[PDB]
Amino acid sequence: KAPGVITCKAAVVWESSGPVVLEEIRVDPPKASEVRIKMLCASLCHTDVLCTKGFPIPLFPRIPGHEGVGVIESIGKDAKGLKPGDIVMPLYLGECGQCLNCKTGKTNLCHVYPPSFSGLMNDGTSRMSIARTGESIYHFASCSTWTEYAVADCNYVLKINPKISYPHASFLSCGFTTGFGATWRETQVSKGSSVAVFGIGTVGLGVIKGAQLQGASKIIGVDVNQYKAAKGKVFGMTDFINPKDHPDKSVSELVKELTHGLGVDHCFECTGVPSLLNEALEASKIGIGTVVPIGAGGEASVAINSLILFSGRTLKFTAFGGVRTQSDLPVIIDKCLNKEIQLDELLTHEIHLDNIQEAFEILKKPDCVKILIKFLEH
Amino acid sequence: PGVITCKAAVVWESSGPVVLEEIRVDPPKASEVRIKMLCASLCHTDVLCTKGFPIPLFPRIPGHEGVGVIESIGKDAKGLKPGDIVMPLYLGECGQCLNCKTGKTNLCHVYPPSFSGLMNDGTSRMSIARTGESIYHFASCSTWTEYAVADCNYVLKINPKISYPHASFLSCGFTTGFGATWRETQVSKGSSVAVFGIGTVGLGVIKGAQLQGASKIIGVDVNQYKAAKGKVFGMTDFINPKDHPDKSVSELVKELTHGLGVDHCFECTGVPSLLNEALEASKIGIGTVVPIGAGGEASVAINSLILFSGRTLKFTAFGGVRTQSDLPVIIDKCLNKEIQLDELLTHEIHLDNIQEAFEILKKPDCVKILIKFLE
Ligand SMILES: [Zn+2]
Ligand SMILES: [Zn+2]
Ligand SMILES: [Zn+2]
Ligand SMILES: [Zn+2]
Repeated sequence: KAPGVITCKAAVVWESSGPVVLEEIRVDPPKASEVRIKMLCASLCHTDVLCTKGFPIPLFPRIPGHEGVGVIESIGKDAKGLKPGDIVMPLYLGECGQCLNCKTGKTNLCHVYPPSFSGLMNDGTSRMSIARTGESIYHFASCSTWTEYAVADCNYVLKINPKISYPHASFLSCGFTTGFGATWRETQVSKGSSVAVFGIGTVGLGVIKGAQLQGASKIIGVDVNQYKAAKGKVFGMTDFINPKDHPDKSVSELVKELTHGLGVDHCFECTGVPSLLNEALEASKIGIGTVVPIGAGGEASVAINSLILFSGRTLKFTAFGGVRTQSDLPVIIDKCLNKEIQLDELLTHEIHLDNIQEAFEILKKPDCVKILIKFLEH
Repeated sequence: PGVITCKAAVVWESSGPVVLEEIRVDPPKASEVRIKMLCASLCHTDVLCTKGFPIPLFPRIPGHEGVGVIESIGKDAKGLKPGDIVMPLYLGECGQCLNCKTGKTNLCHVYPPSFSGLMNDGTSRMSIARTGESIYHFASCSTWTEYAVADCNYVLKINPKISYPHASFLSCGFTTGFGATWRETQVSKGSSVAVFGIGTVGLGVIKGAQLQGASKIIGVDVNQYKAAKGKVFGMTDFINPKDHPDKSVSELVKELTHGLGVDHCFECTGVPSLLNEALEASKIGIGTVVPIGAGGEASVAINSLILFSGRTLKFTAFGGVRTQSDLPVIIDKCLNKEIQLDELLTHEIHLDNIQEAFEILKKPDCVKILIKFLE
């Protein structure tokens, strides 16, 4: 009777740009409006690298990770229908549906459930401890995933179909879903339009497969790596551009060559490199172009050419690709049940949490796209 | 069609003085018309011209805001006539190019803004009488001259019943602010707008948002004179940033917006500090920001955290006003007295007294200066 304290393993980082030590932690039971999760899958992202380097807010010790999927192990009072056994996916932000921003239908940034950055629960305390010393550990985003057990608020999790493959649901927790949703929530790629995707990572592959299903004629993929060029061709990419092959020319005028000088209709910057947002703007059409800066950079500011302010383009800032976690997100997950979008080519590497120090150097490999973290039940 | 010899305001070197010179105006060749200037105005772009911006070209005749009557036409000129009243356009509207067909922008492909100071010939129609030295013009047509030769596709046939000191004012400044309230971001009924900088571009936005049905029109300025002119055009709230040193402009705007912000924010100053404040004063996920004014600097700094706020940053040129499709409508709303531009006029000078216009523009009670010519 009544759930209790859970002890398990987790990935913990103690300093900025420091090592990720696997620690024996102590997870408290879930209190009011909270649920406890047993992790099934996890994944990496550049955001997780920013978390280990103190960006945006340096909080330590921390259990990184935000991409993942799990099963409800225990619930508190007022779990809003959530029960043990439900396969849930952590959310970057909820959707009450009744706030001023949710009723407009033009944004996914709910006023009641915004993204979290305190690294703690709503009551200012942490559910997770160090089983040896007792130091409370900050979680990440709204729920850490690089841990065997985690506690999260019931409004920051989404109950999903028990049929979806658990690696697939993890790849839909952040990267691919953000790139997919950006092609019809922030800016709407119409039939027979030009689209240039800067950086063909898991976020870029979502935009490519996104622009195809909407009917984009030209889908330009601009990445440093030939290894990722082939994986873009499978999701519907029409043209490819490599900045190394032409050092005298910039990426902006390289896209302007394949588009008859006009540029593309929608640019999706997915790398976060500071020099590339200015190239994304110049790559879009004059007057009717649109740029969606999806990639996140590690520095506090971003510079834009002052003459672009006269170019009449549209700079649509975004979070989670504009996907509404309660309205639009379940629509994307069922598209892998019908396999309209198929996410098998995303997985390239696989590790277990015991070798999570390995994952940071694995993501540096040129042939790397997605890293899946599994948990051995022992 | 002869060769007229008239006066003109001439800059001779970077950051130098502007002096009157007896010039000579060549006849208009093909696809050209030449105008007898009725009156003129000036703004910050003309101050930037004397200092060598964008491209330093000297000797030059500055001035771009004005209105005149066509005096000599060269055919292949889209059917204009002597006796028509024209105003110079900063850019053009073709009508058949892919951007004009789109209807979402005024930045036409065929007639973009020029930065050469000469005609399509590469030669100028204006030269000094004594020295015969050829003089660059400004934008697509110089205005601080009694006679100027411009391309026919860069002038607009306007309703001759409009007043001259009003058509010149509606060639740059007021329309850029007025047109930005529906061409760049559609200010809906019951919405909230915030104007950063209540100059005269801010007065265009304020009167623009009022006719669009905006509930709260918040103005931000450190000058009580601009605040008074602001309420005249329909400003509902005023925020003097110097009244609160321990608060930012965005925080003060949030206090008047139930902590959310405004729907439409219009950055009319150009200082880099206020661009990040314009984004911060807009609404989360549904706010839009329009950077109208320029700072003449290299880049513009934006906070990385703003990239997640779901806000819309809409760049603009001439306030999104299409030179041939939207500007005649704005002249109608001023002809039908829907807009009152009488409070825009503040000072008056003659062309012979052009050097004083640069010192008048720095007066705090100054709004728009009117430059008149002799017969
Ligand atoms: Zn991620
Ligand atoms: Zn909501
Ligand atoms: Zn002007
Ligand atoms: Zn055109």
